[PDB]
Amino acid sequence: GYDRHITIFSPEGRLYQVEYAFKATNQTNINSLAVRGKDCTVVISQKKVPDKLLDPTTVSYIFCISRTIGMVVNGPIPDARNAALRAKAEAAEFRYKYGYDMPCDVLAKRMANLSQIYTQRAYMRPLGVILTFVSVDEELGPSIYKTDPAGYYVGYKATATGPKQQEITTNLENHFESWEKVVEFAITHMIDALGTEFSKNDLEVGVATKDKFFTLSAENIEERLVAIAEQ
Amino acid sequence: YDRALSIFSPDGHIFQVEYALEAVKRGTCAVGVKGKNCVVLGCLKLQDTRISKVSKIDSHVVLSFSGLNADSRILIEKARVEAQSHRLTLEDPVTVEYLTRYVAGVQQRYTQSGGVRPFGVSTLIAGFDPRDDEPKLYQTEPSGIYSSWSAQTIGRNSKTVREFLEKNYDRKEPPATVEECVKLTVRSLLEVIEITVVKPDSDIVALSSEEINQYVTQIE
Amino acid sequence: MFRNNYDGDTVTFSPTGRLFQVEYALEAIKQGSVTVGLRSNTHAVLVALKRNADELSSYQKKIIKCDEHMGLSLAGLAPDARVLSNYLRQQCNYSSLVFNRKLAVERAGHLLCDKAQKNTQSYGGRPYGVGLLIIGYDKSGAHLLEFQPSGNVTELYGTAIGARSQGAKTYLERTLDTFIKIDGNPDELIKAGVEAISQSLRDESLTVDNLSIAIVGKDTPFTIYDGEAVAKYI
Amino acid sequence: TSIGTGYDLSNSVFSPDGRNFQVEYAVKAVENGTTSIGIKCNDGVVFAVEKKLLVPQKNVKIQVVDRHIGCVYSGLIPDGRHLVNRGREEAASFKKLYKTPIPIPAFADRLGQYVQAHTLYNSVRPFGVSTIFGGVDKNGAHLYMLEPSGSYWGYKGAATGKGRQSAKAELEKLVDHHPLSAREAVKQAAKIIYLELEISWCSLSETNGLHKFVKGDLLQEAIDFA
Amino acid sequence: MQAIADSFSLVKELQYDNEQNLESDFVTGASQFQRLAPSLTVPPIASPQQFLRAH
Amino acid sequence: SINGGIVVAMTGKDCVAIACDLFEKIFHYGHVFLGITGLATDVTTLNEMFRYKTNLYKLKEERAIEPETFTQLVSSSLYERRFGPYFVGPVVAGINSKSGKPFIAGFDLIGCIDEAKDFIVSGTASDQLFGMCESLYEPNLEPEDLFETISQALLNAAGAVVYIIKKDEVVKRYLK
Amino acid sequence: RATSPLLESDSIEKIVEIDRHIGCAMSGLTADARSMIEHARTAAVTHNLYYD
Amino acid sequence: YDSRTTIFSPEGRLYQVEYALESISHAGTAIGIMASDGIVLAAERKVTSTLLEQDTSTEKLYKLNDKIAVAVAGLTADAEILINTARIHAQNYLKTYNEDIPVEILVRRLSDIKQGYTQHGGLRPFGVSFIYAGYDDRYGYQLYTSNPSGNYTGWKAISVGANTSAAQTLLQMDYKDDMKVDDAIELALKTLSKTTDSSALTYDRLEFATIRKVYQKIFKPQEIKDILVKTGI
Amino acid sequence: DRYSFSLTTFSPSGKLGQIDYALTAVKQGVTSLGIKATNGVVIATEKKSSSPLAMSETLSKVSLLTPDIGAVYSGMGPDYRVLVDKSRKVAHTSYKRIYGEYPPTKLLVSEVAKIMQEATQSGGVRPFGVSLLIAGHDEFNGFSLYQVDPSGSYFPWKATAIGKGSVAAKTFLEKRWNDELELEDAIHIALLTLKESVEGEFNGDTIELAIIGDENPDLLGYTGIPTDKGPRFRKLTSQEINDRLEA
Amino acid sequence: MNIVPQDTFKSQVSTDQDKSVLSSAVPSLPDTLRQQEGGAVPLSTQLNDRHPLESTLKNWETTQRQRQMEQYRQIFGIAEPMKRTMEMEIVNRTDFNPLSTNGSIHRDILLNKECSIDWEDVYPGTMVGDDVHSKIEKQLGI
Amino acid sequence: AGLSFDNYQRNNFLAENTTIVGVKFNNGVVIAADTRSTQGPIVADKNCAKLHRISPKIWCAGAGTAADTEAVTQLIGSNIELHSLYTSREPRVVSALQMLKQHLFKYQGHIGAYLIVAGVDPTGSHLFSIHAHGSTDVGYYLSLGSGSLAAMAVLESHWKQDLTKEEAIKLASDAIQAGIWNDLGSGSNVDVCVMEIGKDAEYLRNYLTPSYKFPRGTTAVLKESIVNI
Repeated sequence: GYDRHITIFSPEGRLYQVEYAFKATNQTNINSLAVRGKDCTVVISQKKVPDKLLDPTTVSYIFCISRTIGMVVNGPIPDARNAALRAKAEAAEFRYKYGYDMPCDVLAKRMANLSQIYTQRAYMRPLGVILTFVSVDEELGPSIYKTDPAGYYVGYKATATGPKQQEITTNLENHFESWEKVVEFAITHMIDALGTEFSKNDLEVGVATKDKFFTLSAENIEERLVAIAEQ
Repeated sequence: YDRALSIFSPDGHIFQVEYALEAVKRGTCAVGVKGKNCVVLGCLKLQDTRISKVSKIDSHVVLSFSGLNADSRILIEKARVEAQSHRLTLEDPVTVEYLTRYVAGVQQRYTQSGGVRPFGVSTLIAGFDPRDDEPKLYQTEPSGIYSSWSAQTIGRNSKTVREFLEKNYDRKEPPATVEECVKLTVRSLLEVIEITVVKPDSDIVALSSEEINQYVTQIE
Repeated sequence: MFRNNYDGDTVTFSPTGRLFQVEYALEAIKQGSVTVGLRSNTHAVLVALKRNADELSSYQKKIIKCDEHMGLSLAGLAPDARVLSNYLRQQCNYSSLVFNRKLAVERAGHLLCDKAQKNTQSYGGRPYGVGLLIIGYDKSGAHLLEFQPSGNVTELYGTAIGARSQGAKTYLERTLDTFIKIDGNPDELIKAGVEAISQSLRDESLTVDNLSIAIVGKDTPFTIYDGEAVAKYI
Repeated sequence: TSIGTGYDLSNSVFSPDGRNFQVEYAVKAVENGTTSIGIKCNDGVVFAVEKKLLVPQKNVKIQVVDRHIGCVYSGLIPDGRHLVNRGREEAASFKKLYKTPIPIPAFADRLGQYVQAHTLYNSVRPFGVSTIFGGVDKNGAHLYMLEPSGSYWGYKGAATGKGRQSAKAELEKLVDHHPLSAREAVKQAAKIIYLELEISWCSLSETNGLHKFVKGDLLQEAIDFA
Repeated sequence: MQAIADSFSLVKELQYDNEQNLESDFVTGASQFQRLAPSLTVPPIASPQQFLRAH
Repeated sequence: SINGGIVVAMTGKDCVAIACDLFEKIFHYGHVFLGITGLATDVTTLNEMFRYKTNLYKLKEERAIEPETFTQLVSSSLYERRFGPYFVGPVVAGINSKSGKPFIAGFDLIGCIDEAKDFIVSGTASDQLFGMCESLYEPNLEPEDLFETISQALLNAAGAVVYIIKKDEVVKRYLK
Repeated sequence: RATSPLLESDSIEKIVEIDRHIGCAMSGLTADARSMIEHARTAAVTHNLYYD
Repeated sequence: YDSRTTIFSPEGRLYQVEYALESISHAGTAIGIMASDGIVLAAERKVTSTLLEQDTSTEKLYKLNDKIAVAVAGLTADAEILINTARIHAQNYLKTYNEDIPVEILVRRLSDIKQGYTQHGGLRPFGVSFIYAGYDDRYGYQLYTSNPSGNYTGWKAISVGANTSAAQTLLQMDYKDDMKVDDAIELALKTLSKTTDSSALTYDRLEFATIRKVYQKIFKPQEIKDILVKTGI
Repeated sequence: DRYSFSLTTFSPSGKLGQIDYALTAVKQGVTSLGIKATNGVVIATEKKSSSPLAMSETLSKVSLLTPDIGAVYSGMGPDYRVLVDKSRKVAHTSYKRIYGEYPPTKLLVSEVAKIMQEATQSGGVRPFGVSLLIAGHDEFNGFSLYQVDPSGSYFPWKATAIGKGSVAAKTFLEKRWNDELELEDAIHIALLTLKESVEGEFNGDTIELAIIGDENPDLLGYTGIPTDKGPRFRKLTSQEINDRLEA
Repeated sequence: MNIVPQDTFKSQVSTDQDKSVLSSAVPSLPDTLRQQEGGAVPLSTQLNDRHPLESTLKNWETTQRQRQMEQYRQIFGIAEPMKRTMEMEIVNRTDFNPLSTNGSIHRDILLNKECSIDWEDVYPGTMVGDDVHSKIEKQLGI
Repeated sequence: AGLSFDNYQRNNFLAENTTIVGVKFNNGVVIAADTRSTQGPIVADKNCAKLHRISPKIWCAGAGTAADTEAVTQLIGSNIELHSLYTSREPRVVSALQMLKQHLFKYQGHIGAYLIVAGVDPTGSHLFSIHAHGSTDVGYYLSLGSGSLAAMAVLESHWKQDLTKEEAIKLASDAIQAGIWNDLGSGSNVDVCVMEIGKDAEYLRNYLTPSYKFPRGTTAVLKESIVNI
C-alpha cells in the first residue's frame, strides 16, 4: 500500500522504502576500501570506465569535503554530489559557528540526522547513497565513519562498500611509516580480494594526512602500482 | 465523485454536501413556528438535568440547531462572538437576517476547502430585529444556504412533522396568539416536550414545561 | 487503455516518455476557431473568424492589443487566453514605465514561453491549453510569433491555429513567396490574409460580424478593424 | 523489466530494485529526440545536430548559453528551454560575481544540481531532456552530457536522440582513429550527422576561444566532405 | 519548487519586486483603484509622526 | 499612594522573618514567601504570574516549590522582561522542606540575586534600613529575638506586618 | 422555486441590485451567487468611489 | 470513506470518529459517582503486572485544578496532552478573573479542543474520553464525561470503557441520589467488582479518588486496600 | 497543499495502525533491559554490530540525558538519536533554564513522551519506531525507571525488558526481582539476564551497562564547591564489565 | 548579504493591512473584540517610539537565514538555496499542531539548532479567537 | 518570543513622570575576583561570588549589568553543555568565545555584559576578554571592573613568562588585593579558580579574607493571628 510509496511502517514494522534505498547504493558496481595507518587514512575506490568515449579524468566518486575531511560515495553520482555539497556547507557552517575545524564524526552525525529526517518525513525520499567519511582528527587521530540511507552511522577500523564488500571485509579480517606504504597495502589487498590487476586508471585513491586531505593523481597511482609490482 | 468537496458529480451534484445534509437528517428534531407576535421553538435516567437545545445568541435573537452537537456548539460560539462584535463596532444590535447570514457564511467557509469538514449541522434562527416586531425565522444548511420560513422542522422526523405543518399552518390565517403558536408547536411535536417563546423587545421565555397544552391536545 | 494510468497529471511520464497531459493541452488548441496571421517586411496582419454561442449573442473578442506597436490573437481556453493576455500587457506596461522602451516583440514572446513552461512541470497547475499569435513592429521590423501552450515559440511569416488551421496553413505554404514582398501596400496583404482565411471555412462565410482584422506597420499603429470596417476587405 | 508497474506513477519512488522508474521514463523521453552529437577537439569542441514558414535565420537548435560555453539539448522543447535559460542565468551570475567566465565544470555542476533537485520531490518531475554542453575553458576545453537523472560526466564525444547508437559507434571509431583539428572535427561531425545540417564550434585557435556558429563557406565545405 | 527557484533567479533597486509598490505605481494593473480602505503611505522611519509634524 | 513602600527579610536559627510597611505586598506560594515593593500594578501582576507558575509547578510535580527553586523561578521570570522590566523589588524568604535551611533572597528589576545570608532590604528608605539592620542584626537570633529585631528595625525605618516562619508553622503579627 | 408552501416566497431573492443601473438574476448554488454578488457590489462601489 | 476524519460517508456518518469511540471500548473501565456531599472517582488499572510500580503509577486519575479532577480512559499520551492543556486553561482563567474556573467552562473548552481535531484533516480524533468530577459555587458538585467526538454530558453517575453498558445498568439499578459519599464509595467498588474481567478486584488493579467537603484526595494504595476490606471485596 | 492528511489513523477495530507497527518494530529490536535496585538503577543492552571492523566504542546505545538521568532504546537507532538530542535540549530549555536545576526524571520522561506522541498526530511524519527505558534519580522521587513506547505512553517499572528477548527477560526479572536488591545485586541480575537474552558472543565488548547511583565527584571535573553534586549516571567501562563477567 | 536586518519598518499602513482580523459588518476596520488587544485602544497609529532593538531582534534570524541563502546562491548556485527552502517549506507546511507551542524536532535539525539554545527557546511566551478552530482557519485559510 | 519589550513605552512614560583578573601561566590559567557587591554607594552583599562556570574547565567572570552577565553566561554554559554532549567532546574555549561573542553581537550592545573567559581544553589554556558589543581580544593576563587599572598595574609590574601555579596564584591574589585597597567597588574576600591543562579545575572560594539586641517584648504587638499554608 502506501508503505510502498512513502516511508511509513509496513505491518512487519519495516520501512521498505529505506531498504529499497539501500539497494539503490549498489546500482553502480564500484566497490571501495578504507583503511587506517598510524597517522593517515587511505580510501581506495574502483574506477570502472570501460566506455572508450567517457573521459576518466572527470569520473570520480571521492569528494574533498573540508581541509581535513574527505568522503567517498557509493551510489548514483547525482545524489553523491548532492550529499557532497550538503556536507561541505555543513562543515563550513560548523567551522563558522564553533571556531574549530569540524570533526569527522560530528559531520557524520549531522549527515545521519539529515538522513533520519529523510527516513521520517513522508514527502522526502531517502537520498539513496552510502557516505564514508575519512579524516585525521586532532583528538581521535585517523578515523573512518560510514553513514547509511537509514541514517545509521558507526566508526570503523576499516570498511568496504559495494556489491563485493563482504569479500574485502573478510580479507581485512584475515589481516586483522608513511602514507605511501598504507596506500600500497590497501591496493595490494584490493587486488588480492577482487582478483583484478588494476590499470593506473582502474583506481582512484584518497589520502587524509595530519595536515590535509588529498586525492592521488594518475601519475601517483602509477608510481604506487609500480612500487607494488616491485614486490 | 463522492470523496471531496471539490468534485462535481457528472450531474452537477456535490455529493459531499448532500452527505452533510444526511448527517443533519440524523440529528434530534427541532421545530419552529412563527406567529404574528411570537416565534415558538421546540424539540438516560442518570442524567443530571440541571447541567435545552435552544441557545440565545443575543437578547433579541435565538438559535436552535439539529445535527452534530459539538459542531453546533462551535457555530453557536462563533455566532455569539459575531453578535457582540457587531454590537461593539456598530451601536445597533444585529439584525436577525445579518446573524443568519453570518452563520451561513461560516458554514460555507468550512465548505471552501477539502482539508476541513463542513459543519454537519442545520440551524433554526428565530427572533426579532431591534426596535422591530416582525417575527423572523430562518434555516441554515451545511452548504451555507439560508431561507426564511413561516414554520420548519429539521432532523430525525422532519419529514412527517413538516407534512403536518404544511396542512395545519395557514399562510393567511397564521396563529395570532402566543397560546395558539404553542398549541400548534406541541401538536407538531406530538406527531413524533420543550418549548421556548420569543417575543419582541428581547423577551424570551422557556415555557416552564407546562403540560397543560399537552393534556388539552391529547383531549383533542 | 494504458494511457489512462499515466495521464492523470503533468508530473508523470509514461513508459514511452509521452507526457500525455501536455499533449492534451496541445489538442485543446484544435477545439479553437481558426485564426490566420501573416506579415510582409513592412506590415503585419492578423485575421480571425470569430464565433458566437447563439444567434441572440454577440461575437467573442478574439484579437487584442498589447500596446500601440504589438497585438495578439487567441485560440483555445478563454480563461488561459485572459491570463496570458493580461500577463503580456502587464509586461508591455512595466517595460514602458521602467525603461520607456517598447518591449521587443521577440522578448515578449520569450516571456510568454517562460511563463507557459512553469505550468508544464509543477504538479498543481495545468498547461495553458491556448495558442497565441503575436504580431508587432519595432526597430527590427515586422514580427509574427506563434505561441503554443507547451511553451514553444516560433517566429513565422504566416501561420494558422484552430480547428481547421491546416487548410489555411497549407494555402499559405503555397503562397509565402507572394505575400512577403507586399511592402507599402498593406491593403493587398489584408486581402491576401482574408483569402487565406477563406480556406478552412466550413458551412460558413466571412461576414462583417464574424470576421475581424487588425494591422500594424512602420506607418500604422496597431489598429483593429471589425464590423462595418471589415466590409472593405470581405 | 522496463515498465515497473506499481512503482512508476509517482516521482521520487524507489522500486524494490532501487530504480526510480520516472527517471528511466524521462531517459526514454530523450531517446525520442533529434539525433545530436558533440565532438571534443585537441583545441576545443564542436557540436552538430540532425534536424517552411519558419523564418530560417531564427530557426536554430544549438543554443549559446554564454560566449564561453555552447549548449545543445534533445528531448522536451520546454524542458530544454527552461534548463538552457537556468544555465544562462547561472553563467551570468557567476560572471557578475567572480568577473571571469564560468569554468565549464562549475557550470556543469550547477546544472547537474538543478536537474537532480527535480528528482527529490513528488511535486515536480525530472526534466525530459539530455543536454550536451561544452566550451573552451581556463583549463582547456570540456565536453559534458547531462542526463535527465542529473548524472553528468566529461566526454570525448557524446550523442543523444533516436540515432544516438549509430552516432556513438561512429564517434567511438573516430576516437579510435585519433587516440583532431577544429577543421577535421567539423568535417567528421558533418559526416556523423549525415551518417538540414547545422554546426557550431569553440576553439582557442579558430574562434579566439569564443563559441561561434559554423556557417557559410565552412558549412558548405563540410557538406561537400559529407 | 520553481516559484522558490525564481525567488533566487535590476528590479530590487527601484523596489519593483514589492507587490504593494507595483500596485501603487500601477504596474500590476489598476488594483490601487480596486481596493476599499485606500492604502496610505507612511515614511519608513523610526518616528513617522515627527516627520509628519515637520510637514 | 499605595505604590512603593518597604519590605525586609531576615534570618534566624531554623527560622526566617519577612516584614513590610503594608493592599498587601507580602505573598506566599506554599511555604515560600515573596515580598514585592514597587508599583502596585506590577506587584499585582507579579503576584498573579507567580501564582500561575507555582500552581502549574505544584500540579506537574505533585510537590510544593522549594524556596531556592522559587528564587530561580523569580529570577528567570524577571529577566524575561529584560526590556521594559517590572518596576519592582521582590524579596523571597522561606525554609527548605528537606534540609530545614532558612533561606532569603532579593532581586533587582531584572533578577540579579543577592542571596545574602544575613538580611535583605528593598525599596524606599533602603539605605536607612540597611544601617538599622547592620547595627541591630546579630547572627543566630532566636525566633522571638528575631521577631523583636526585625520589628524594631522596621519601626525605626521611618503600621506593619511581621511573619515569623518555622519549618512547620508560621506566625503572622502586626505592628503600629 | 419553493421547496414547500411554508417557505416565504417574499425572501427568495433570485434577483438583486448590484448598482443603481445594474441588476443580476441568479441560478444555481446560491452560496456562490451570494459570493459573486458581494464581489460585484464591492467592485461597483469601488469604481464609483475612485472614478466618480 | 473511513480513510480520513474529514469525509462524510453516504450515510452521513463519520466512521473515523466512530472508530475513535470504539477505541475506548478497549480501555479499562472508569466510573464516577456524585453523592449528596461529594463525588467518587474510580478506575480499573487494566495494564497491570507485578513489575509495574503501582505505588507511583498515577495513570488514570489526574487533578486538573483544586476542586476539579479528571478520570482518563483511552490513550494516555493524548490524555496527558489534553490534561496539560486543561490545566493551563484553568490557570489562565484563575489569573484573569481571580476566581476558580467553573467546571462546565473547562469541560466545554476541552470538548471544543477534542472536536477541532475531528474537523481538520491533518489531525485524528483523540482516542480518549474523560470523566470530570469537580465543584464550583454555581452548580456545586457536578460530574461530566466527554467523547472523542467532543460532545459532553452531565451525569449523576457514569461509567466509561470496556463494560460501560454493564456498569451503567448496575448504577441504574443501585444508584439513589440521596446516598452519601461513604455510600457511593461502596457502590463504586461493588460496580467495578462485578464489572471487572479480573478474577478478583485486587487493590493494585484499582485507582480511586473522591471530591468532597473543598478538598480532593487521590488514594495511596494503603488506604485503597483499607477501603476495599472495609467494603468487603 | 495547505493540509497533509494524518498518516496515523484508527482502524475499524479502534487500533491505530502505525502505532501497532511501531510497537512491532520495537519487538523486532535487540534486547534491552533495566532494573531498579534500592540504591540505584541498571540499564543494559547488546552492542550488536554489522561487522567486527566497526568501532564498538562508537555504538553508544546508552546515553546521558542529565547527570541524574540516562536512556536506552530498542529499534530505530536514528530515531533514538534524534529523540536523545531533543530530550537533552528540552531538559535544558524547559527546566534547567527556568528553575536553575535539572528536571526530575518524571518530567523529562513526560517531555519525551509528549515529543513522541505528537509524531502520532502529524500528517507529515510517521511515529518513532523506538521504545526507551529512561532511568534516573530525583532528590524527592528518588530512583525511578520508566518505559516509553512509540505511542508516547509511559509507565514506571521496577524492572522491564524490551526487544526480542523482552518476554523471556521480563519473566526472568519477575522471578528474580526482589525489593531488597543492592546495586551490585541488580548489576549481577542484569548481566545474567542479558547473558540469557544475548545471541552469540557475550563479552564486555558486546555489552554496555550504565548505572544511576551515588554522585561521582571524580566525574565532576572541578573541585571546591562542596554542595555541588557529581553525576550519578555512570557508564561502566568494558574493562569493568569484563571484571564483572569473571564473577 | 546583510548582517544586521536592514528592511525593518512598514512602508505602507492601512486599516485593512491586518487580515484575518477584520470586522464582518464593515470590511474596512479591525475587529477590536476579536483582536482581544484591550479594545481599539491599541490603534495602529500607536506603533510609534518602538524600542530601537526590537525591530532588529524580531527578525535577526530571518536576516541570518537570508544571508545564508545568498551565500549559497553565490557559491553553489540557484540549486542549493532552492533545495534548502523547499525542504524547509515541506517541514513547515506538514507540521500542523494547534495545541503544541514547541518547535518541530526536524525543523531544528534543518536549522542546525539541535545543540543550540536561545532566549526564544527559554522564553517561548483569552475570551475570543484563541480556539483550535481559529488556528484551523488560519492554517487552511478558511 | 525572546526578551519581551512589552512595557517599554509604559516605563518610558513612567520615567517621564569590582575587580576581576585572569593570569595565564606555564600550564594553565588563574582567574580571580573580589567578592564585594554594591548597589549605588551601598554594599548590597559582601562575599558575592563573581566567578561563574561555563563548563567544568571553562570559567567566567563579568562586569556591567550583573543580571545580563549572569543570563548570557548561563545561556552560553547551556549551549556549551549541549554541544559537548552532541559532539561527545570536551568543549573548546574558542567555541564558548565564538558563541558568546555572536550572542552579544546579536544584541548590538544592549545586553551590557563585559566578560573575561578563561579555560583549559584539549588544545591548551586560553584567556579571553569579551565586551558587550561582541568584541574580543586574547591575552596572557587581563583585568576588568572599576579596579581593572590597579590590577593591571600590579600584573604589569609583577607578571612574567613561565609563572608557576603558585606564583600565578600569588600574582592574581596580589592584583585583587591591590584592587580591594585602591578601588572602592572592590572589597572583602578574594576568590580564585585555578585551571591546569592536565588537571581538574581548582576553585578556591575566599582564597584571601583581608551587642545591640533588644530585650524580648520591646516591640508593641498590635494583634496576632495564625497563617497556615
